[PDB]
Amino acid sequence: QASRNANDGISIAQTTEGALNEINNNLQRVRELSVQATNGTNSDSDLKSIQDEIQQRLEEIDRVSNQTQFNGVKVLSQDNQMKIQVGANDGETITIDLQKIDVKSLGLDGFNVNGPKEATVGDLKSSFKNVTGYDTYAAGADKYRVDINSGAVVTDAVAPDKVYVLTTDDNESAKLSDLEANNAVKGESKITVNGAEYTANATGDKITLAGKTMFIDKTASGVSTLINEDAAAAKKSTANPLASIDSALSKVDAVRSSLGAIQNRFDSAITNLGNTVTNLNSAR
Amino acid sequence: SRNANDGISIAQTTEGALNEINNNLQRVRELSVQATNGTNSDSDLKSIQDEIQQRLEEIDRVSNQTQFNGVKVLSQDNQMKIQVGANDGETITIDLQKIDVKSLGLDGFNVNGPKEATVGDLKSSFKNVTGYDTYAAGADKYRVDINSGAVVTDAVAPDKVYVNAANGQLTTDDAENNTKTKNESAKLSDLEANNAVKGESKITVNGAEYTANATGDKITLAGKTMFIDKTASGVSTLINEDAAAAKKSTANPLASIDSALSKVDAVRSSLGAIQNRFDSAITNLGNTVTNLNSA
Amino acid sequence: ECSVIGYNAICINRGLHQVPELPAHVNYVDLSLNSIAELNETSFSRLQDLQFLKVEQQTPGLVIRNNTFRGLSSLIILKLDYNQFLQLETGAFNGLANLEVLTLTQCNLDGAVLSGNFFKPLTSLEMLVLRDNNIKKIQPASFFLNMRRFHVLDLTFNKVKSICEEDLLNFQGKHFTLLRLSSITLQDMNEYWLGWEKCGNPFKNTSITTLDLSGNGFKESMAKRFFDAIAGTKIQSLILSNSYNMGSSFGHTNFKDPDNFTFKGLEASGVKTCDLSKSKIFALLKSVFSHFTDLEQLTLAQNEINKIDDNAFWGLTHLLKLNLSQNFLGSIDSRMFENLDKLEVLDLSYNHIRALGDQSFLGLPNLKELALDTNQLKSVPDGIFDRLTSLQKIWLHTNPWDCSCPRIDYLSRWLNKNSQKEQGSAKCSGSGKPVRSIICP
Amino acid sequence: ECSVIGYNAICINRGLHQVPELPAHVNYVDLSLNSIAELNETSFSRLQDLQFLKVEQQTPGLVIRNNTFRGLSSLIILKLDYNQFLQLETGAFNGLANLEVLTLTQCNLDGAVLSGNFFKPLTSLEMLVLRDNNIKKIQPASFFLNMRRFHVLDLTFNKVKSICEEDLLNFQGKHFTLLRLSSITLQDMNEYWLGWEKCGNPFKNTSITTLDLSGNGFKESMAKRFFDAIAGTKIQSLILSNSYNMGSSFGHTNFKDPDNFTFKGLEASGVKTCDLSKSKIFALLKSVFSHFTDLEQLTLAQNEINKIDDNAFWGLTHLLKLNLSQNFLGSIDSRMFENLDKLEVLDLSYNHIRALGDQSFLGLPNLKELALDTNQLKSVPDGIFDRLTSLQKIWLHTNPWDCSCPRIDYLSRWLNKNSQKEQGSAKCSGSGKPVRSIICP
Ligand SMILES: *[C@@H]1O[C@H](CO)[C@@H](O[C@@H]2O[C@H](CO)[C@@H](O)[C@H](O)[C@H]2NC(C)=O)[C@H](O)[C@H]1NC(C)=O
Ligand SMILES: *[C@@H]1O[C@H](CO)[C@@H](O[C@@H]2O[C@H](CO)[C@@H](O)[C@H](O)[C@H]2NC(C)=O)[C@H](O)[C@H]1NC(C)=O
Ligand SMILES: *[C@@H]1O[C@H](CO)[C@@H](O[C@@H]2O[C@H](CO)[C@@H](O)[C@H](O)[C@H]2NC(C)=O)[C@H](O)[C@H]1NC(C)=O
Ligand SMILES: *[C@@H]1O[C@H](CO)[C@@H](O[C@@H]2O[C@H](CO)[C@@H](O)[C@H](O)[C@H]2NC(C)=O)[C@H](O)[C@H]1NC(C)=O
Ligand SMILES: *[C@@H]1O[C@H](CO)[C@@H](O)[C@H](O)[C@H]1NC(C)=O
Ligand SMILES: *[C@@H]1O[C@H](CO)[C@@H](O)[C@H](O)[C@H]1NC(C)=O
Ligand SMILES: *[C@@H]1O[C@H](CO)[C@@H](O)[C@H](O)[C@H]1NC(C)=O
Repeated sequence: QASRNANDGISIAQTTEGALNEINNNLQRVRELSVQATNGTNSDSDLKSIQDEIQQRLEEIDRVSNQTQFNGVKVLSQDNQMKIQVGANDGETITIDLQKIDVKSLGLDGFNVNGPKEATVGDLKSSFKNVTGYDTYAAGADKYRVDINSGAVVTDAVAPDKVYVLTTDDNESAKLSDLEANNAVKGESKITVNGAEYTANATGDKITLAGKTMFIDKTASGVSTLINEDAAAAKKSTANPLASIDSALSKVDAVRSSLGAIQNRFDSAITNLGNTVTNLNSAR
Repeated sequence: SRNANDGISIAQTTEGALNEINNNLQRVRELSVQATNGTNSDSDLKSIQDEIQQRLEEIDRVSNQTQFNGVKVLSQDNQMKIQVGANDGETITIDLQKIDVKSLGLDGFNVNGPKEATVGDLKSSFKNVTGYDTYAAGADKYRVDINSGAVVTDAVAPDKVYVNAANGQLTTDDAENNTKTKNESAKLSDLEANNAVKGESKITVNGAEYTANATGDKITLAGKTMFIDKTASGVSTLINEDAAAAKKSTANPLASIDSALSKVDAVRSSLGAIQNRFDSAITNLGNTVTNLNSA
Repeated sequence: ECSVIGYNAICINRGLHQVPELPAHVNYVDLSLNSIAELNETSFSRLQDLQFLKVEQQTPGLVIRNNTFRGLSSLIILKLDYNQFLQLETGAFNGLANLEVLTLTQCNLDGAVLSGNFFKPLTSLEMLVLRDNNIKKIQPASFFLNMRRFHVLDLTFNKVKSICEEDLLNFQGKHFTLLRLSSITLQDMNEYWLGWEKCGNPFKNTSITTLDLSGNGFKESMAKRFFDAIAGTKIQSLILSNSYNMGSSFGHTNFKDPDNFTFKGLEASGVKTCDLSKSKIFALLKSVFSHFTDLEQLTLAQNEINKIDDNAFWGLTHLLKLNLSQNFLGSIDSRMFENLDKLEVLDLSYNHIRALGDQSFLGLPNLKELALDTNQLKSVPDGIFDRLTSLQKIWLHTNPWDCSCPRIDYLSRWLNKNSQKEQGSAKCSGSGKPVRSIICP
Repeated sequence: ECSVIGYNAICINRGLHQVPELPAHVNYVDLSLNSIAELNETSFSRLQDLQFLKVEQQTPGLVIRNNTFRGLSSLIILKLDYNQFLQLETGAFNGLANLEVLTLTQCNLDGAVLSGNFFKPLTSLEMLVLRDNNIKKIQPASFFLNMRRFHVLDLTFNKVKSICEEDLLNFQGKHFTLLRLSSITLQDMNEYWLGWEKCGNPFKNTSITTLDLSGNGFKESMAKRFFDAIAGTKIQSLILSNSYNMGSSFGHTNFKDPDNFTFKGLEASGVKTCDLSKSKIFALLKSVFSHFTDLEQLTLAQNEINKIDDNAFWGLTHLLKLNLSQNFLGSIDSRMFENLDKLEVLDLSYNHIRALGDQSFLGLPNLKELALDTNQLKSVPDGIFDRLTSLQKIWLHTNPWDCSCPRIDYLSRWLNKNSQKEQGSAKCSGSGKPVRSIICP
């Protein structure tokens, strides 16, 4: 059982290699889908279609991981160091380094591209009708509001007063270019969506309701709605999707490389027993 | 009884194929009822039409492939004489008919053509939609802006319109004298209160003035009806009634399908009567009795 | 003219314009395909022992006058089919107290044939076939309540826009062995109909052995409302084949596949057999069959099934037989057949199955018969059939088996050890010789 | 320690830390799987007649010093694969003017190996294998212009973000019999890349017998731009198998199937063979192959093809061989194969074909080989094969043939008359005996 086991060592290595390639192609397709989700112009309906295809490809990965076997051995199901005895005299073992490779172990559980995202002000006006409110500004002690859409500048008061070119005194109407001329500092925005005042940081980056970070949930059929961090938690779309797939990709690639080195090892062990020469032509 | 048996096979072959066609037509009909009565996005109508197209193509394929011993039973109006009697007089004629998409009146049958534009549909499928409604209070003509709802006079240089502090009347005066109390800005409800009559709208869409009727359901450019069309990608565009007619959704889609349906059904009935004829001619030769149980 | 042999007078297609003189002992008469324009009291004077009478397909326009069959008290079967524009006087069936079977297929009859008194004399009627007429509304007259043996009605091919509670009032209390309402369309009974409330339960206080509703479309939303409307109706065997509107079909999402609510109205019906073949179903959704708790046989053959969701068969505790033949299944895994613990027969032939999962038949310990023929299997996983210890019959032929050793080892040994279970004979692709004959070293 | 038989020294896995004394007449030496840490000038002093040398997979870190192979002027093939972290001094290959083949698979080499002078001495080099390294950018040094016999390069498994005109400047003028750029990904070369203009034509003034671009995704929009970029390049044989991004796949419309523009850049390439298998293509759109006017062989095997639009093969005037095996075709009709008048070989095996149209093979007078095996055909229309007078081989087996008479008559008579044509043996479903053996009365 010297060249017999080495031959089995080869078959195991080929079975795993083929399965890894199926998985690698699925991951690379998932990657390209994700690149399309990010860089394409994509309706709400498009992102759902993309995710439906991603889910199916992730599911194809788990199936490959669960079904691929050679002689009882599920080559992608468990970290397993298979010792194959390659030499008659009992010292020659070559170890196949098998690794658990599935959706969970690749870090792709819940990987998605259509889930709720942190809300931006841009995203508020881009997905909701009747988005109203104002940015705030401050030139020292004096406090200003600037209405989004109209660009009118008013005093940041209880009952607010018109500002003119900076003076409240009746002189053309004040606008944002006069505010930055006064070295004014953009503060927090106040934005009402569907009749609820939300607060936004200077940069439109983060949006809060009583201190809770807000997410925009998107349905396939175009309608969007706002929800908190806690309710978004389990379903939010994946941060750094490309990095997640690339991580999975290099994990799959490292097993693939190793297999290549182990097959070369087996090939040599077989040629060493047979005393086999490759021929100049056969080498070409 | 050999030819009468072939007569039966031809009739069964045609009946089977007609049933396939009938089921497809009925499915097309239900798709159409969904297109008309469902709440259907532009994208939904296209999906429905893609399915209708595939069913119409399944009809033509059945029409083209179905055959018994060389004979393409749905391809041509053909009166097949089958000789049912030894002595040469007994012929029974199968009345075969050309049945395919073209002959059923369904060429170009579609459900995703462009629809007449409406005010509602404009402000639902375009941006930067400006314009106003016109009201008439006897002699005086008014404009009610949309989005702001502001009430102005229908003139070249339009005056702002206010509401009389005592009477409730419409006026161009800022205020009223005393013995000045400000007049509030006029609103739609003030025209309604004052018995004004809704006239035609002037709706500007992507920089082009369109005239809408009082009810807002008929839109015209230079006295021609406007239809809104959408690209595959989903960009709304406004077209005229003549460039619309080519790509029109089929008028009376239900009646078109029912026509097809009754044409398919008439051949089906005829076949049933002709198979009963063949059945009797075979039993007449064999001298066969049906048994009470077997009945 | 007629051929009289034994008790039978065959008078088919003899150019008769009247009923001929026949020997008075005949008990069977066939007068089909003649030119009898009118039947009346004098027509069948002679023929007392007559049990079976057919007067089918006369020249168009046949008139049947009052008392035509009077004195024919032995008549059991009367066939009057294909008489185009049949005219019945209202006492046309006088004297037929003993008649069991009446057929009037394609006679251009309208609904008045049921609502009028034409069938009032037929107190012993068992079986009434009214196929392919112009009955638009099914409205049995009140005398139907007194027809204690009436149990078969065939209305196939009539264009019936709706069937409602008030229509069928006079069938309440009846048990039907067969109620055949096939290809009637029920076109009005859709999801946009304003009539559902007033329609109530058409089968109130009625029970049915076989309810044939094949060829009626049964869009999912129609099926749900129609089965909601007839909730509680005892039905032993339900036939919904050619529900051409039911499935979403392969490639489209305009219509919905049936889901866990679609058949809720059949909760309490006691359904033992259900036929849903040829209905364009593409996905078996979770719990779609969950209300069929008495179901023993289910055919889903010749649909477009490509996808079976987890728990698609939840609730089918009594299911003995599942037919998935002629569908579009590409592979099988263990989740597909969960909850089918009592299953005895599974037909998966004529799919496109390219792979079986490791544990495909895990939740089928009582399987007796397994059909996997006519698919596209190159191989099975080792041990796939080991847990099937009640297996009696397996079909594996017409698949491209790869007889490479060792890939083929388990199957070839298995087939050799279990040779009396194999139906037909699986062949190696390439050599074409039996899988069972391969011996791997 | 080594086994010397004939002219061959097998010194595999012998615990060698240096090159052993070998008989000086050996022309073939294999020193793989030893612990030689370092090769230098004294290593191969003895071995003049040496033609073939393998020193694969030493313990990690093998150092090759300047002038290691100097004096080995008969050396034709040098294999140094799987030396992890291989360290080559820059004159490591001095003396190898006669070397034809060098392999350095999986040696952790970066692009410096091509841009440095490591290969300068290799004036006779024909074949260079650099698979599975860390070459990120293909940048051959200028001396490559003087390598007149260099015609094979294999770069499989290097992650190459892009290949551009300026990268490959020093291969301009070269004719490659084989350029294997398989599984390099070319990840940057997508439709959102700002790099296309500057990228120019990587194959400018270069021609190729076999261009292997398999395993690289080739989304439709990438394919279009890549082939736009390389427009004009003479390519005899194009390999795009495992373009896992190319087709839309069955069930989805996120990605596009290739269309009439996808392969326009190959207008003037003279392509004779094109492999597009395993690329998830679902529909063959009209004129998709229209620019392949010289095409002789086309494989679309193992795609997801379910739909072939009219004129899908328009412009394939020279096409001799079409492979549609392992796809999802459900039926065939005459429109599918229009414009294939020269076709000699059509492989439709391993689909899901349930029906052949009346005239499926009408526009295929020259067909010599026809494969319909492993489908799901119950029958064929009468006369289906009659116009196929050039037919030499037909495959019909592993289909559920219905041997009913007379349905089977034409096929059984045809098979019996043409038995030398049939490859394998079509069987009756049911009986399992040969179709050719049925005689219909
Ligand atoms: C029609 O309704 C009657 C009355 O409710 C049913 O008869 C009863 O059936 C129950 C069993 O469910 C018996 O326990 C009662 O004894 C029956 N009532 C009478 C008055 O006998 C009847 O079976 C229903 N008919 C059909 C066909 O469903
Ligand atoms: C599953 O259903 C299929 C399709 O309905 C059955 O095949 C039919 O069976 C009837 C009755 O024996 C035959 O007359 C038909 O010719 C068959 N149709 C076809 C298309 O073959 C099949 O028998 C069922 N499977 C089982 C195990 O009962
Ligand atoms: C690369 O470029 C040169 C010069 O443009 C090509 O040589 C020419 O080839 C044509 C045939 O198309 C001849 O008619 C000219 O006489 C050639 N010019 C010279 C200077 O020889 C050359 O063959 C090209 N090489 C490749 C591989 O495409
Ligand atoms: C059509 O292509 C298929 C798929 O590539 C060919 O089948 C393969 O042929 C290779 C090379 O001989 C074999 O090593 C593979 O095992 C085959 N693959 C499968 C999945 O069977 C097929 O031969 C081609 N058809 C023709 C007529 O050449
Ligand atoms: C019966 O039928 C014959 C038609 O041949 C007719 O002459 C006769 O008047 C009919 N008798 C009655 C009572 O209607
Ligand atoms: C036939 O019989 C009914 C029932 O007695 C009677 O009322 C009717 O008018 C009769 N019709 C004719 C045409 O004699
Ligand atoms: C090897 O050869 C080159 C050319 O003579 C020389 O310049 C280089 O640095 C040498 N390397 C060593 C390590 O001596």
